Amino acid sequence: IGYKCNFSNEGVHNLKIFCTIHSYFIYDKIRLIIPKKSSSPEFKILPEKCFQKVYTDYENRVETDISELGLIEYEIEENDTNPNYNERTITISPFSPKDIEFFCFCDNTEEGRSAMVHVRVLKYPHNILFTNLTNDLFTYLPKTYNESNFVSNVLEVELNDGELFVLACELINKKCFQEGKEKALYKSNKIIYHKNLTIFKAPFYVTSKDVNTECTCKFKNNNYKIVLKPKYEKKVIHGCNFSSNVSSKHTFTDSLDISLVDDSAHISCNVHLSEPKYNHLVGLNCPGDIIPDCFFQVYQPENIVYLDSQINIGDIEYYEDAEGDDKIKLFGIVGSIPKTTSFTCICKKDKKSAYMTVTIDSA
Amino acid sequence: DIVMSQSPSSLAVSVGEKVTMSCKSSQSLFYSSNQKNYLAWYQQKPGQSPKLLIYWASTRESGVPDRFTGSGSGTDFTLTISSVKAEDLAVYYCQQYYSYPPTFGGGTKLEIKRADAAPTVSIFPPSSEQLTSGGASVVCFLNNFYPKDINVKWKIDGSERQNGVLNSWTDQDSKDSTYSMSSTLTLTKDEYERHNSYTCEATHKTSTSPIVKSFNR
Amino acid sequence: VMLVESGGDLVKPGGSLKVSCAASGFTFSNYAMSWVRQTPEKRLEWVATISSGASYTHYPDSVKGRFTISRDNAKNTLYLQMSSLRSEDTAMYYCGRQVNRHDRALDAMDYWGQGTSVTVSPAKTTPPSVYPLAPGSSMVTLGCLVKGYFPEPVTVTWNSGSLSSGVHTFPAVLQSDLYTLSSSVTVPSSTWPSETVTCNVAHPASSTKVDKKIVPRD
Ligand SMILES: *[C@@H]1O[C@H](CO)[C@@H](O[C@@H]2O[C@H](CO)[C@@H](O[C@@H]3O[C@H](CO[C@H]4O[C@H](CO)[C@@H](O)[C@H](O)[C@@H]4O)[C@@H](O)[C@H](O)[C@@H]3O)[C@H](O)[C@H]2NC(C)=O)[C@H](O)[C@H]1NC(C)=O
Ligand SMILES: *[C@@H]1O[C@H](CO)[C@@H](O[C@@H]2O[C@H](CO)[C@@H](O)[C@H](O)[C@H]2NC(C)=O)[C@H](O)[C@H]1NC(C)=O
Ligand SMILES: *[C@@H]1O[C@H](CO)[C@@H](O)[C@H](O)[C@H]1NC(C)=O
Ligand SMILES: *[C@@H]1O[C@H](CO)[C@@H](O)[C@H](O)[C@H]1NC(C)=O
Repeated sequence: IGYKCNFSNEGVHNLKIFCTIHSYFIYDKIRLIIPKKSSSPEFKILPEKCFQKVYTDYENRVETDISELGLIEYEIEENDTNPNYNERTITISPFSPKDIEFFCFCDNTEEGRSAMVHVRVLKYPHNILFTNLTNDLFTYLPKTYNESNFVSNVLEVELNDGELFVLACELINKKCFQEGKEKALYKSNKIIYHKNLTIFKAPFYVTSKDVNTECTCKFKNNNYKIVLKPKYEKKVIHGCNFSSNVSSKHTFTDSLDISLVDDSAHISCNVHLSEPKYNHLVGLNCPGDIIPDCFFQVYQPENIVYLDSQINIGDIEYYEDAEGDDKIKLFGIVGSIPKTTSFTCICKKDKKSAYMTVTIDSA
Repeated sequence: DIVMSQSPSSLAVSVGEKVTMSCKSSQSLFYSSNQKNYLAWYQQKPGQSPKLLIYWASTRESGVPDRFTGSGSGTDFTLTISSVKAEDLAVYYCQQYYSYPPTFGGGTKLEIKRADAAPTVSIFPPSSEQLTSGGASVVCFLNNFYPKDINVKWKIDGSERQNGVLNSWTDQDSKDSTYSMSSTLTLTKDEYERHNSYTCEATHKTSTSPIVKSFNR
Repeated sequence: VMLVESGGDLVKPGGSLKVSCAASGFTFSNYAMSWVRQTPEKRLEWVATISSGASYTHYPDSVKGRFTISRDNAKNTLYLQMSSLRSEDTAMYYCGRQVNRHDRALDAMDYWGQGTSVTVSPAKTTPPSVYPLAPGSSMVTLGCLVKGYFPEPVTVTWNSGSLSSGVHTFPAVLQSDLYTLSSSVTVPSSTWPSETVTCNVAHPASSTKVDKKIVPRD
């Protein structure tokens, strides 16, 4: 969602612990805490303008400016306006066609919690589809389907699992990529608008094959129309079906009706996984109160922690839905994990409490 | 909603001369940006599947001889061939793909020039087996001639009849470019013995006098 | 590249039928497919097209609703469900493949199938009646007669497919509600009647044990 590294003691990390980011994120803010007036006893940033000039290797830190690396379309604002802390920010574009990395550092005085800064950008795993109908030339040499690809002012386009759609429209069109046209809508994870250049992130888990969304952009007195639709594929959900109803659009691995068991036994529902590379969906369907907040804040195994904090993988999308009183929370995962980890979520209805433990292996 | 008027319908051309065809369009088929005419031409060889030859109304596809050349722009479209071969006796359709639905033309058959030949008539009496179960049909064969035009009339003890007649024409043969026609008069067993003289006349350009053929029971 | 069709069969006016189309020699999921039919007047007409991911589908306004296109990428098969058929719907159906050299949803068909014949007539499926044709009372010319059969087609061969010396298989014609067809062959005078003269006939959906030779009687 958003990456933040605390260099004050108010957050999780305190500065009076390192920040490593190995991800591929797209058009997002990066906040950096730095107190200056309050107290800077030899407290510096290395170099002084880190977001403008930043070194390349910790074994030999040489001076290198941002414009001499290979990054595309960035934004570096350095605000010193907040009365509590000072902020440093930068935005990342996905059009980067290489894997580049850098290092920054910070020094203290009093054994004052020295922290290290390491960030590496990844070229987007899937591919992106550009359509620059507006007259504006780009040297990115991407896949661009211009005016000609429309069949009588309409464009039908299917998206594989996890692709991005790019649309250049300097003209202001409302309800863009949020008003579906059929009975169900093609729910996107991320829709953002910079320089009115549209972006649609295709989710990995959908419900019905007949879902769609629209945008009615205009160009040279002509109303063109783009319709999105997913390449459908039904996937099982690893987890436990607790709701008694059988007519559902979701398919669970483990299943048990929590309403028909006895009150004397609070049984569990364990789930284990062991593959080299992962691409599965994990969740549960609980008719009762789900505690804690799953799956963004799962319960620690044998304490409340963040989900991404234990898996150490940025590619974790979250999906939610309900069918009457049935509450269905889940999440997807892609990529090998660093170390074998575990976590639990809990479902509770009236005088019944079931626990769903999940274990994910590294090898 | 897109009318493709093909003309002409038939086309008798010599072996090796320049042939020209047209495909009329009810609307313009040209994107100004891309500068390409949305149209395609096809070839359906006799008793075979139609195959694509020219897309964009100008360029050929991989596997098409150089003799073929598409041409035209806007609505008037022309297709020209150079040195015609012998199995090129196909029906050529032109399809549009500017807007749904993709409509097709009526096609243009390709008649081959040929040195006119006389027909080979041959009459056949009903077989003994057909007679046993209440059936009697006389089949007159005219297997090889040129050109297609021919008229066969029946004689039955002097009477001219046309009721139970049945006709079939094969298309231009790829083996020698000669046409073929079959005639059949169907009648009940009882009516067969009522008469005895049966004649299959044949009118053609090759002979001023009619080509008759008779048999008597 | 190969495209095999299947499912051609007669059906009473108003019934339904499902046909198939197999693919070979290319990646199925990368190309869009389509069907095209041909009336008895050899007039072509588009019937349905489906995209690679089987989400965007188009039909002409004449057959909307009753015809259902569908594809299964796992099996490399293309299906077309025809419902509530009419006299007009009888034709020869091909499953051509759209070209994707241009990234346009609508394009021409590079490779076509061979076709499969569907029939709408409410006529009873009747086996044929083969009769020999020999002359009574210079080169020999023999013939074979097939009358009283339904429906088309019927395959004729001479001496088990080993005779192509001037063989003419005339097209069939409809008398009332029964088809009729004949075939001819010109052989040298020396051959007949000393050589074998087998007329082989075959009929789909029906059984056909008929290899009647021509007898030179009277
Ligand atoms: C959208 O992208 C399209 C990509 O296909 C662009 O299509 C290209 O548009 C230009 C300009 O209209 C065309 O170039 C013109 O061609 C004509 C015809 O002469 C020859 O052109 C090419 C040259 O290689 C050749 O392939 C043809 O067979 C002709 O022999 C010239 O007379 C013009 O001066 C000009 O060169 C391209 O042909 C056309 N297609 C391709 C594949 O480039 C389209 O322009 C884009 N539209 C927008 C609004 O951005
Ligand atoms: C949209 O993307 C296209 C991609 O083709 C770009 O069009 C360029 O158009 C000029 C016109 O002279 C060509 O010289 C370039 O070669 C084209 N680019 C490429 C990559 O081929 C352009 O970036 C965008 N705008 C338009 C109007 O096409
Ligand atoms: C783009 O258009 C949207 C329309 O909703 C508007 O909110 C936004 O301010 C525009 N500009 C940018 C840079 O996104
Ligand atoms: C949900 O779980 C219950 C457990 O009793 C099971 O009966 C039902 O089939 C499950 N629903 C689905 C869609 O699998």
